[PDB]
Amino acid sequence: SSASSKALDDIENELSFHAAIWLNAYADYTMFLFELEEYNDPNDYLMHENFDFFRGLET
Amino acid sequence: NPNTEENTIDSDYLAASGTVEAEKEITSIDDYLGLVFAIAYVFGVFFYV
Amino acid sequence: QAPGNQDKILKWISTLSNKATTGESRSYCTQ
Amino acid sequence: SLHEKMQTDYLWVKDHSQADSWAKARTHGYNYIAHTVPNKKERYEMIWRSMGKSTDWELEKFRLGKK
Amino acid sequence: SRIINHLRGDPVYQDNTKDVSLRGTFLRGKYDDLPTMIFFTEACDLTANWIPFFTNPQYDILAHRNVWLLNPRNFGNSDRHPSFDLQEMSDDVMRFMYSQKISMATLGGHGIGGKIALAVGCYHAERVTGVFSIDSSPMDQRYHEAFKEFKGYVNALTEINFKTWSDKDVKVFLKENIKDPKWRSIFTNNISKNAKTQSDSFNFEINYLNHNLNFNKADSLGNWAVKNGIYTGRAHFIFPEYSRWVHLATNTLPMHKVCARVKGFGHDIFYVQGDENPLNHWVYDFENYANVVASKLNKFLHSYDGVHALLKDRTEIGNFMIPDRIKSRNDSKHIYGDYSPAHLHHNWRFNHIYEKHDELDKKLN
Amino acid sequence: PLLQRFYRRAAANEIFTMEAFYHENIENKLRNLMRITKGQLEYWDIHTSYGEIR
Amino acid sequence: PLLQRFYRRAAANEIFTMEAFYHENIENKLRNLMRITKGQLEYWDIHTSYGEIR
Amino acid sequence: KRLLEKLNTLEVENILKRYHINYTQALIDELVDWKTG
Amino acid sequence: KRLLEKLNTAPQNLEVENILKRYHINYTQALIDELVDWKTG
Ligand SMILES: CCCCCCCCCCCCCCCCCC(=O)OC[C@H](COP(=O)([O-])OCC(O)COP(=O)([O-])OC[C@@H](COC(=O)CCCCCCCCCCCCCCCCC)OC(=O)CCCCCCCCCCCCCCCCC)OC(=O)CCCCCCCCCCCCCCCCC
Ligand SMILES: CCCCCCCCCCCCCCCCCC(=O)OC[C@H](COP(=O)([O-])OCC(O)COP(=O)([O-])OC[C@@H](COC(=O)CCCCCCCCCCCCCCCCC)OC(=O)CCCCCCCCCCCCCCCCC)OC(=O)CCCCCCCCCCCCCCCCC
Repeated sequence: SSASSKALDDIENELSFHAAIWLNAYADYTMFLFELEEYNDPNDYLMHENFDFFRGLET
Repeated sequence: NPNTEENTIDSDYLAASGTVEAEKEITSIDDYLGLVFAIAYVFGVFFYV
Repeated sequence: QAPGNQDKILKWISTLSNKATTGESRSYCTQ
Repeated sequence: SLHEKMQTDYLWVKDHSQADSWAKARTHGYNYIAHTVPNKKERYEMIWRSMGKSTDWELEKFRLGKK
Repeated sequence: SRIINHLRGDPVYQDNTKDVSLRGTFLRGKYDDLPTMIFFTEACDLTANWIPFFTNPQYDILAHRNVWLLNPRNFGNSDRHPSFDLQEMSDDVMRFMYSQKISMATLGGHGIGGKIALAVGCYHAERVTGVFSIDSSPMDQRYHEAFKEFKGYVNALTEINFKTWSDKDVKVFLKENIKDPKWRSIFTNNISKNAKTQSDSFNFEINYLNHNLNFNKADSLGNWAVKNGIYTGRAHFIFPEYSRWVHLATNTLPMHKVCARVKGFGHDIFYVQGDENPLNHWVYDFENYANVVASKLNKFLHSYDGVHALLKDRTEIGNFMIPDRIKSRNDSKHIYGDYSPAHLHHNWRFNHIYEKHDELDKKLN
Repeated sequence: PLLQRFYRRAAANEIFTMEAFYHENIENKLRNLMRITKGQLEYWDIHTSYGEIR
Repeated sequence: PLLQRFYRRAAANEIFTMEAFYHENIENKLRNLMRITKGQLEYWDIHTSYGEIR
Repeated sequence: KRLLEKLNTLEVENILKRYHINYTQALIDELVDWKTG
Repeated sequence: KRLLEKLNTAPQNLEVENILKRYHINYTQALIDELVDWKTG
């Protein structure tokens, strides 16, 4: 229980960073659907207010 | 709303139908586009522009 | 002790083996 | 009734043209469009649907065909 | 067990239209205090069929509101009365809401159910937050082909006599007389055997229903009368692209004609992309149709339902001020100006949340 | 007929309809990206049980 | 306000509804007259069986 | 195949169909046995 | 009347779930609750 092995530590740290990569992507998709709840009727927003939701299009 | 206001619909699609003709390879559209506007007021008299 | 103490251990190995695609991975799964 | 056909023709006119007898020339509704009615966009959608059913949703046939 | 709770009772034939009680299934929400939703199933159609739609984690509708899957009079387990007047059938719901201590509710319906939902908002608008109608319109459908089949099938069902007819005689009768698979399955499951196996009968009143449909007059369920009036509140309509009940060409105008706040196509009226299939009426069966209805339903409940007319969305609550009409308030020393309209709690009448929060506010000061 | 102006209305009406279903179409695009993301996270769930199996 | 002309619309709009529901209103009046008629015809069904009972 | 084509022309069943879940005959047997057992 | 007025006002879930596991079929609490209610009925 204290010390497992050498090779196990190699993948213990590999699969952790691997999961952190895909947990960051899982959070991206999740937080988008969370912010998307405030967006409704794209056709009823003003031009410059819609561009503020999609920050970066003006740039 | 560019999808419900026909005034911007007509102008946006019309402008896109002209700039796309640069693929005909006449010359730099950035040069002769100003002549198109002046030439329209020669022949546009037929349409009261 | 004898009964049911190995059922969970069989699911872990089954999923681990199903994820294996290359022959080399299949070999280590058998080991 | 007995005098129905003879009388009904006497009161009103029918349309004599056979413009719709020709199939391909039948209009999809893009000639006289209603612009201000509240169902404006629902009318355009039915025009789009009719244009697609006529071409199996290959509108390249409509572009090459005669309007 | 817990999430699914349907009160149990026996239908009672009533001579007075006011002594009519409604019965149906109740689906509890995930969270403690949520507004309530009242949903009417298609005529002669089972409430259970809508359970998987409202109890799907992917949709997660119960996360928003508590659902009352309620049966109208002469349908399912609710009481029976020959009249189908939408004004009478609407008062039935108001008594149900009173007996269950519901101040105001969200109303929904499928097909003819959509009509029933909208009638309540037309007769009782101050107590309805919104309406969500699925493959229905406030319109006369007596001459729609889809209605004729239903009107025709119900008439055929009057020929069977359960006392003399055997179980096999029934199955043969349905297959030959009923061509539609779904209607056939709906009617079979509506047959029930009373206690002591005295005899089998339909859960819905076949006699009272056929007279309403066969007569084919203003009181017919296919008809929508001018007497029903106008709905003043939030309304969203969702129907298939190719639907036998609501044709996109002209059957959308009644929505503007009957619902004052309906903005139009793309805002309050949508069509689901689909093929021509007579079974598209039953969206809950096909995932593609249901996924769109649920998303649109969750959007109506979250942002549009129970929102003041002049406000765009729920986001504008507390930040958009509505203009006031002059000489509209009793106070004479009042400087007229813009105000944010009051939005109340969904059950403020049968609770004391306002009395409680008033005390907490005093403790601050 | 000279339907040039009509083609501009029909294209706007179709785009207007797509904007109305922006939420539905993008959420369907992510349901596939989440399925791929969840599939890669199945490996970390397997390694966590290795200590219990050993 | 001088609502005289409005009172003439409300009544006409109400009569418009009574005419649309003429078939239902009259059909309900006969449902009670038919009940009285069916009740009097029960005396003939009893006499037709007396010869068999005897 | 010929004779089969010529011949061609339960509460657990209904509940599962409502959820549009494909059910095998074996599963139906166990659920029925589970209730009776 | 007084007493009448006063009267007026888990394991099965696991059993069914295990069965659904063996067939690797999608299961929801609503379905399990109904099947559990179907067993009692
Ligand atoms: C290659 C270019 C040729 C240009 C020739 C010169 C101008 C036209 C002369 C002929 C007049 C008839 C015109 C018919 C075509 C209409 C084209 C059109 O208007 O554009 C619509 C079109 C979009 O609208 P659409 O509704 O989709 O078009 C489909 C049609 O409406 C309808 O769709 P459709 O599919 O059903 O029709 C297809 C189209 C196919 O057309 C072709 O394929 C062209 C064929 C080759 C050219 C033949 C004409 C050559 C003329 C040169 C000789 C001229 C002699 C003059 C004197 C000497 C000249 C030096 O038309 C035909 O089918 C023609 C068949 C004729 C049937 C004849 C039956 C017998 C009738 C007998 C009585 C005739 C009386 C007529 C009354 C007088 C006419 C006004 O716009 C564009 O194409 C944009 C791109 C530009 C196209 C290239 C330029 C062509 C000229 C158009 C004007 C451009 C203006 C640019 C500015 C825009 C505003 C800012
Ligand atoms: C017995 C006959 C009496 C005759 C009196 C002589 C005429 C007096 C004229 C005074 C001007 C206002 C008149 C108001 C009555 C209008 C009734 C009407 O026009 O018919 C609508 C009526 C139905 O329409 P409705 O809308 O349902 O009626 C209710 C009202 O709309 C609204 O309903 P409501 O419930 O709100 O009101 C009930 C109605 C009850 O009326 C009565 O019971 C009559 C009681 C006796 C007369 C009391 C008012 C006398 C005028 C006082 C003026 C005070 C000036 C102070 C000046 C101070 C500054 C120096 O009006 C009143 O209560 C009057 C109270 C006055 C309070 C004043 C408050 C302070 C204002 C101070 C500002 C001063 C500005 C003055 C500028 C000039 C005036 C604009 O039609 C009929 O019923 C037909 C039967 C007619 C009855 C007999 C004839 C009576 C005369 C009516 C005109 C001729 C009708 C036939 C025409 C044929 C054409 C084909």
